[PDB]
Amino acid sequence: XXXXXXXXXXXXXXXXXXXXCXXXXXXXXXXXXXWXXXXXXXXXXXXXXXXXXXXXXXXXXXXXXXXXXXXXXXXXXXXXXXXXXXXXXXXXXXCXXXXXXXXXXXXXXWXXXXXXXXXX
Amino acid sequence: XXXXXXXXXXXXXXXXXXXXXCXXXXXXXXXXXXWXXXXXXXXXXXXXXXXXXXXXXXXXXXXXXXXXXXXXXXXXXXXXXXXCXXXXXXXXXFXXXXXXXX
Amino acid sequence: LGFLGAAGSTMGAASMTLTVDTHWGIKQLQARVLAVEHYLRDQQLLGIWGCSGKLICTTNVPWNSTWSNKTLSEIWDNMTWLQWDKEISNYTQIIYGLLEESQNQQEKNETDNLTCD
Amino acid sequence: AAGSTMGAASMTLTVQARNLLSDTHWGIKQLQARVLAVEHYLRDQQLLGIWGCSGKLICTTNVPWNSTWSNKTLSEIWDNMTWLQWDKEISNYTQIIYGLLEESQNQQEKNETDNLTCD
Amino acid sequence: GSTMGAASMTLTVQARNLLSGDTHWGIKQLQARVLAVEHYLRDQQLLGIWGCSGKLICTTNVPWNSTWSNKTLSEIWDNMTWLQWDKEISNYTQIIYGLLEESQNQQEKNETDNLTCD
Amino acid sequence: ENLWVTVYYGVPVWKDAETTLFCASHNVWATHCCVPTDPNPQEIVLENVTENFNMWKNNMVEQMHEDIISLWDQSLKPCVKLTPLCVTLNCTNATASNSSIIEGMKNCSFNITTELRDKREKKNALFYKLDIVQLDGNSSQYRLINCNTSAITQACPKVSFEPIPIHYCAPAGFAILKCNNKTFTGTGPCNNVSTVQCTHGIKPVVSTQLLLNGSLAEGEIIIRSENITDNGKTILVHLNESVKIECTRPNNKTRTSIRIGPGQAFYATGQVIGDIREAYCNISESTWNETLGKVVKQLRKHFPHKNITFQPSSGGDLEVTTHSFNCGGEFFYCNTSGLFNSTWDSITLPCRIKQIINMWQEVGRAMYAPPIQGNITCVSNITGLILTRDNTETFRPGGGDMRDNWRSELYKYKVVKIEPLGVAPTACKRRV
Amino acid sequence: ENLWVTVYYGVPVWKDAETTLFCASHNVWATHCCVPTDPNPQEIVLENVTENFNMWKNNMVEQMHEDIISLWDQSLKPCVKLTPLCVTLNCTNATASNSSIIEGMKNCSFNITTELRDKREKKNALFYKLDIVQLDGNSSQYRLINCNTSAITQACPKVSFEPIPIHYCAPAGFAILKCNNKTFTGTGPCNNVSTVQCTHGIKPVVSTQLLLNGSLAEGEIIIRSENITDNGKTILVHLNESVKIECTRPNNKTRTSIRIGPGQAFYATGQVIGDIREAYCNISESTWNETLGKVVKQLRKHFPHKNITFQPSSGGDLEVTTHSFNCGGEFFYCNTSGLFNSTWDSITLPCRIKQIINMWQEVGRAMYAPPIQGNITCVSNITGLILTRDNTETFRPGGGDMRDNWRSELYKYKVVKIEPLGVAPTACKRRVV
Amino acid sequence: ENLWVTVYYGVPVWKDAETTLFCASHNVWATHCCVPTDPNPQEIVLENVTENFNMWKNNMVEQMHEDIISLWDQSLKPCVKLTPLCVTLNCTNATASNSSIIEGMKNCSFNITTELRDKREKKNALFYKLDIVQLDGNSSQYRLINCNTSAITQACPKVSFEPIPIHYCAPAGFAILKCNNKTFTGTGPCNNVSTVQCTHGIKPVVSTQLLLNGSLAEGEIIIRSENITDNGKTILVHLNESVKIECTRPNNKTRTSIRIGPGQAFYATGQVIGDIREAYCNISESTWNETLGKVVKQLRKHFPHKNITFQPSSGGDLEVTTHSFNCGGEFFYCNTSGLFNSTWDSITLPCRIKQIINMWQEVGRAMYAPPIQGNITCVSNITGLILTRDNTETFRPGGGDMRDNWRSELYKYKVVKIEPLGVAPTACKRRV
Ligand SMILES: *[C@@H]1O[C@H](CO)[C@@H](O[C@@H]2O[C@H](CO)[C@@H](O[C@@H]3O[C@H](CO)[C@@H](O)[C@H](O)[C@H]3NC(C)=O)[C@H](O)[C@H]2NC(C)=O)[C@H](O)[C@H]1NC(C)=O
Ligand SMILES: *[C@@H]1O[C@H](CO)[C@@H](O[C@@H]2O[C@H](CO)[C@@H](O[C@@H]3O[C@H](CO)[C@@H](O)[C@H](O)[C@H]3NC(C)=O)[C@H](O)[C@H]2NC(C)=O)[C@H](O)[C@H]1NC(C)=O
Ligand SMILES: *[C@@H]1O[C@H](CO)[C@@H](O)[C@H](O)[C@H]1NC(C)=O
Ligand SMILES: *[C@@H]1O[C@H](CO)[C@@H](O)[C@H](O)[C@H]1NC(C)=O
Ligand SMILES: *[C@@H]1O[C@H](CO)[C@@H](O)[C@H](O)[C@H]1NC(C)=O
Ligand SMILES: *[C@@H]1O[C@H](CO)[C@@H](O)[C@H](O)[C@H]1NC(C)=O
Ligand SMILES: *[C@@H]1O[C@H](CO)[C@@H](O)[C@H](O)[C@H]1NC(C)=O
Ligand SMILES: *[C@@H]1O[C@H](CO)[C@@H](O)[C@H](O)[C@H]1NC(C)=O
Repeated sequence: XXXXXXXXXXXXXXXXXXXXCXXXXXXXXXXXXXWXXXXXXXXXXXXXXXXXXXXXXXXXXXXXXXXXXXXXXXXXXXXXXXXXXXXXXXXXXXCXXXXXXXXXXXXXXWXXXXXXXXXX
Repeated sequence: XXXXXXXXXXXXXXXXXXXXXCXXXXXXXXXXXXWXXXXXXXXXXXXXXXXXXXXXXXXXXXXXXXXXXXXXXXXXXXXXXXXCXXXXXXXXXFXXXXXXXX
Repeated sequence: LGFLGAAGSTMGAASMTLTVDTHWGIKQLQARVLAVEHYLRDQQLLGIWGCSGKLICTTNVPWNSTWSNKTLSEIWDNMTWLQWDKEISNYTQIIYGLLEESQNQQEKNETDNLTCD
Repeated sequence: AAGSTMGAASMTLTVQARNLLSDTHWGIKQLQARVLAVEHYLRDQQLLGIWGCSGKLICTTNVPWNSTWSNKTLSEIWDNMTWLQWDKEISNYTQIIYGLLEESQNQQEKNETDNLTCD
Repeated sequence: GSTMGAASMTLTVQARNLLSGDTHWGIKQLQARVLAVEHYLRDQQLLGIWGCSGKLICTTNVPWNSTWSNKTLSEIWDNMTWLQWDKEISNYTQIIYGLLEESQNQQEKNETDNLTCD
Repeated sequence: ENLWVTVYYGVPVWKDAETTLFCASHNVWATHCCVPTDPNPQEIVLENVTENFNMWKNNMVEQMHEDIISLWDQSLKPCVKLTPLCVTLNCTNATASNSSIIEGMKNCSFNITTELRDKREKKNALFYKLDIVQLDGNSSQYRLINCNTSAITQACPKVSFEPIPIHYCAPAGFAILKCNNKTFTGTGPCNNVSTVQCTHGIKPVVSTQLLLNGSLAEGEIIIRSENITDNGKTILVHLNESVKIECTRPNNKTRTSIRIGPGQAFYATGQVIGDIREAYCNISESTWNETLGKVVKQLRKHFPHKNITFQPSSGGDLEVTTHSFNCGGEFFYCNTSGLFNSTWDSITLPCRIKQIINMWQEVGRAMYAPPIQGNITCVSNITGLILTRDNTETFRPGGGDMRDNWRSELYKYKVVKIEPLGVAPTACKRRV
Repeated sequence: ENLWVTVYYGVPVWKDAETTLFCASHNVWATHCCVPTDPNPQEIVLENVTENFNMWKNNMVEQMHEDIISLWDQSLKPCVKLTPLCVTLNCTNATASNSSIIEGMKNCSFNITTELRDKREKKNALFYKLDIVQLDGNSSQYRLINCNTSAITQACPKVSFEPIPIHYCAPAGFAILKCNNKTFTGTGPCNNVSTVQCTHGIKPVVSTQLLLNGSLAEGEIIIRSENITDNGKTILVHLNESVKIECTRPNNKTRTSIRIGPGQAFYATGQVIGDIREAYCNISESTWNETLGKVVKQLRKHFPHKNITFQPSSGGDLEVTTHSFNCGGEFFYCNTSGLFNSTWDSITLPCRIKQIINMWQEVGRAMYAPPIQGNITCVSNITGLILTRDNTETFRPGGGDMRDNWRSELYKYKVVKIEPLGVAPTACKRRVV
Repeated sequence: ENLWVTVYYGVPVWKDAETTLFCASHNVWATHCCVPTDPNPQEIVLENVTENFNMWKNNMVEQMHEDIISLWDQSLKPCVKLTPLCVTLNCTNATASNSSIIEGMKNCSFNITTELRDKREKKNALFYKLDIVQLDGNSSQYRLINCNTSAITQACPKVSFEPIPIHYCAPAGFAILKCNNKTFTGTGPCNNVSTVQCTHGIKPVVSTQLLLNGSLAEGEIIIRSENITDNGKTILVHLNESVKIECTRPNNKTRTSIRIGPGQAFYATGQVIGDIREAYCNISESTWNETLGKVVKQLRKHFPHKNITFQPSSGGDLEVTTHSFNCGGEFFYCNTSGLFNSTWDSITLPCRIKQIINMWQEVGRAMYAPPIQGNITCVSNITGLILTRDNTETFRPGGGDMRDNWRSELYKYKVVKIEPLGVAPTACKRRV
């Protein structure tokens, strides 16, 4: 029923950074986890996903090499470590509940989100 | 397709508005299209469970590739971006933009 | 997931969580005794079926279409364990009886005087 | 089952196992009855464990049979005698055989312990 | 304990003895009998989760940590008594037991993921 | 042969045993024996099983005996004590339906403490002569018969003691074997045995001479004794046909009360309206003679010279010389000498009534039976007789210490302990 | 063939069940519920489940009720009997400085047995009118009110009956499901369910007309009834804000002591020094009006007519006509007619005091509450009301059998048995070597 | 890699534990401790095993005490309460032989309720003045002392409290370790330890200043204390040789019977005839002096300055100023001052008899000891002394709170819990 993105780790272009997210008021395991981010002056789009009910994961082609996704289900937490930030990577990354414990995913809810600098 | 979102279909004069427009191969592929919306400088909230479900503030529908979200007239409260997205083979299709006003 | 965390999950998904003051004196003894009896009853039954120590027992008793005529792609993916238990609440004691007969037949065959082990 | 013959009655070993488990004056009498049933169940299971049989209905072992106990062929006792009759024919001896079963298992456990055959 | 830290070859006597070889009095006697049963079962349950059901000795897949002894095998076996040994490692009992539980869980996750059929 | 020991578990064998049995069923019996019965009880026939049953050594009787006595004590315990009545009573002849012609009753007046401890009140009640003992010669001063030994407890007319069938059930690990031989005499082997978990349900009916409301023999009349030759033994005659008996007290009693403490009250007898014959029992004619006809015919198999004589009980306390029974809560003591009086449309026996009851075999645990208002009629079935024996043979309507009433049905049942382990040789050795 | 039976153990299945819960947490409950609770209890959210709850058929209420009764009797059992204290009492008007002032009490004297059984002494004590009756006529001779029905046991003045939080915990093999729906009305499906081993801490507070020191509703005021349109059912009103009731006894009570046997001391009131008010309660008027108006707003969703009125309770004894509570160990019976007399800074409720308490409906026992020295004040939270109902809709501050007092806390919990063993088909046959 | 965890079961280790031990063997001790003991228990000697024992903290002592208090109280429940006797007593000097010459005895008359609740009778009884308190100033009226605090229960006329050897036995999972060091002082490591199932048979003998009928020390006289230096601790002296003590009451007592209820009676002392000494004890003079000198020799090992004296108990009531014991059915209190009076042929110790016994110092309870008829002699063995120490060291006799009387027998036993599981490193890793 609640989630919050960790403050984004600001970084220079092509530098490493890592995202983290906390879950609350939920099992934070039955539901799948997902990340999406809005670039400045743009709608958000999926960057990565984690099969939180399992150890499987998937990523958008755009960040297939640049970003990780994982669900620390044991800690009611999730993360998305990243490297080689695109200069155009200063997007606000939101956490989302993709639900689909059994079937039929959708982004059911979003965290407030945070953007890392992609320049310094 | 980036939901073929209209740049500003949800942008309207007070008390009346057009349905937000959407179109995608992903919407045609499965009935897994849905709407989400956000106030300026805010995270999105689901606007619909599906293009054809839980359309509580205003009605919504889909027709294979095509999809739309009816406007709640043009209540000031309706002045939020109206993004369209749909499940894909991996991840989902997302609207590039969805400007709104009321 | 924790205890009963998988209760709302499908049967398939849930398979991964199987590893998870005189009157007073009388009441406390009754509670202790029952806890022991329930423990031992499950162990005796798994023992009789010949798979004690396992969370998943593979048996040699065929499934009867009478008990359920649904296929695996429906049972494991389109149902929860609570729903399944209701579906086969009837015949549960039959399945259990057949499992007991099978294990006893197996152990007997194994000690046969002509073809032992 | 008690009315049949050994080896035929062997096909009913499970039904004979599953029926072994389940005002302060009355409350104590009933708790004593429940506790005693548990003690007896566990005593038999522990003993099967000690002999090296454990959670099985039928176990072979490493203790030979001889005439001292009973000079019968398998054809005479199996299918031509009731378990009740057998229990009477080999009454006595039971405590000797039980002692031998334990000793045999102690040696078997010792053989594995001494051999140190591991990964 | 009764001797050196050498393994004893007689283990079954200790085990068989566990199962047993004025209203308030009756309650106290039932409590004593019930507890003897509970203690018996707790040891059996603990062995079961380590994959030791039915055995008087188990080789496991948990390595011994140097922080639990800082001694080699020759400094323990036939050097110490069982009571001395038990005292020396009394601060690691829960650690070792936890590791044994985890090792068995991994072994059981395997097998489950790779069941053998007909 | 090259045979090896094979260990078996779940072997269908047993050993004789005595264990704790439990019951299955405002009534005391229902309250204690609170456990429900199996709506569809099972019975398994054990073909080719021979088992030795011995009713005279059957400990199910002892367990029944102890549970019944224990239940009565627990039931009576949380009730009114009558200690306050151990005062001198001023007893004179009671008025009957007309004038002072009623025998067996006295009108007793006394000074008893009221709810308040600082006041005494003059109260009175009618009492039966059998419950009252005179304090001195030539005197109106009397006391209750119990005050010499113990205080007594009133039975609360809140709880019914009416017998219902009680099913005795074995615990897990145990079973009850039942004898299905219609001519079984109580001590030999039964060649037709079945196994049950619970007994058929025995009504805990209490009587001293004639056994009432039991099950009739499936076969002919069976004479059962531990030793028929030995005089110092009870002979139980189990009838195959019942004899109907009707018992009554055609007099409307008044139930009134005396307060003795804070919610404590004694139930006293007031004026009684009706006859003065008190109680009596009707046994059908040419029914009793026929029944005895059949019984003697069977006794002659042990006593072939005939000369069989039936005499009244030779003597002793009222409780052993009369036929005692509980009729709707009232305790009757019927003469019976009109039945047991012969050498080779109805007959009635006079009956007396008592309120202070020395239960079972012990004086000092006595109960006070409150009066029952209005009149009473009981109907019951005589299902068996208890005889004792003394160039002729004499039988008496003697009796035992309750155990013999229960060991009338618990003769078909035996408790055995299941013993799941055993060994036998096979041709296969264990291998690694 | 295909589709072979496989057995699974550890399966997340449960069934409705009834078991014995254990109690965990000089105090009577602290002594009895000696079992500690988990210092860090967990709650497990069950995602995507729905469960059926029914607070009116919840056996946890019945079980807690029976445990409370057993403890009450166990606690009082090993104490002084007042059975010898039952003689004609010679009573006159109680006084206070300068006049025939104590309108609620009598000066009673009596002849009671002393150290020897052949001697009596004249002793006297103050008694409340509510606990004493006349023996006859218009005489001065009196009896204690219950010394005609049952013995009165004096409570031991060392035992504390102050409610402390109690947690009820399931035994192994059982679990308690909890409903976390903020607007749940006590019956029907709940779509946000979690599993716990122990309940929250519930204080076993005894009261009648008003519910004191309970939990507040998560959402708005909830009206709960087995059948709200049924005039034969009790309506519980669960408030989301407390009222705050302050109540006192502005008197310094002085005790005397009478030996009534070989080691048995009877405690009795000697003198009373104080204001001439037996007792009273302080309720904010504005708070009460706001609270009641909010309750009516919710009642109007079931009874959408402008015909609701609140009336005082119907006739009966002071179990059902008054607001009863235990404050400082003293027993108060307060008149709430000033709270429940309406049509749709503070109000004082006058209160009376009793010492002989027939707590619960079973007249077979009675307790004598020994006098408490000095004065008593307390503050309690009104967390709910108990209403009964019966052209117009009249509500009254009626009440139940004190099960209602516990139902109001236990309504969100259900007990289930865990059934970890079960079977299903699979495409795998046992391989026997 | 090497060094792997191996699990073992049956490892011979244990932990100190506090558990409930069971008791095993008309007599209360025999009735309760119905469980028989092993006639041939073994002592399993543990080679090279050192165990720390502590007599002063031994939980077995507390268990024995609780069992004794509980049994004692339970045995008195089903018997007459003497509450009805708490009436004013009119007392004079009792007579026997040559008139009013019986010191210590009073002839008291009183009004007692008889069997009927509406009648009172005047009865006489003979009492010891030790149990009676004068009422209302220096007058002729008296009271039984218990009536001031509690009701007194009469000891049951058919119940024997005679001590029998009692064995304490471990429950399964537990064992008792026994210290076999002949010079063990009660605390610290014992280097010769054996394991047993049951303790030896210890009689539950009750006494104060002198410990009677225990086991004698194996070695020389042992002085045992929690802290020898501390004057606040009890010093137990365990002798290696016994001293014979012969206690007698050369008087022929007869009793009467006063019924005080429906089946209850008091059993008041009637009359006394005989040698009016009211009991004394005979202890040999040379035996005592040698015994005490040997004790002093051992005390000098703790008190090397050789300046020791023995003085009589300093004060308090008879339970602490005298030697008390139960001889047959009578409770004796002896002066002992004839023994504990010295600085470093027989001695007669005068004694007195009481009937009101504040057993175990319960206060809220008391027992009445019925008189035993005829004359009595008891011969006991003094096996130990209880001393309290306080330039010259002063030792005075005086007992403890009863626990000290059982520590002297239980000092060598300890209860431990068996813990079969443990781990150790090995070279082996588990095979697949
Ligand atoms: C279904 O039931 C759940 C309980 O089983 C509810 O979960 C609770 O939600 C609360 C928020 O709504 C959480 O409070 C927050 O907890 C975090 C730490 O976990 C704190 O940092 C926050 O400050 C605190 N919030 C506030 C305002 O202080 C509870 O912790 C959480 N409980 C559990 C067991 O997780 C679900 O909300 C409920 N869902 C629905 C739809 O009703
Ligand atoms: C050995 O004991 C057995 C009991 O343990 C006896 O078996 C009983 O025989 C009865 C007939 O004599 C059966 O009654 C019939 O039951 C059927 C249903 O099973 C009903 O439809 C019939 O109406 C009923 N017959 C009548 C006249 O009412 C009993 O059911 C049967 N009991 C059991 C448990 O099988 C054996 O007969 C007896 N052997 C000998 C030689 O006496
Ligand atoms: C009893 O013996 C007969 C052969 O005489 C056999 O057919 C029958 O099956 C046996 N009964 C049982 C229970 O085995
Ligand atoms: C008993 O005596 C009382 C005396 O008042 C009298 O009223 C009552 O009628 C008498 N009863 C009988 C049956 O004689
Ligand atoms: C008790 O008696 C005294 C006698 O002086 C009197 O002053 C007091 O008021 C009396 N109190 C009661 C309660 O009767
Ligand atoms: C005392 O006795 C009765 C007992 O039921 C009680 O109801 C009543 O109130 C009291 N007596 C009267 C009539 O006042
Ligand atoms: C007590 O006094 C009475 C007086 O009648 C006398 O008969 C009795 O013998 C005396 N008893 C004793 C022990 O002095
Ligand atoms: C004392 O009592 C004994 C009891 O056996 C009796 O033999 C003896 O004669 C009595 N002595 C006197 C003086 O009566």
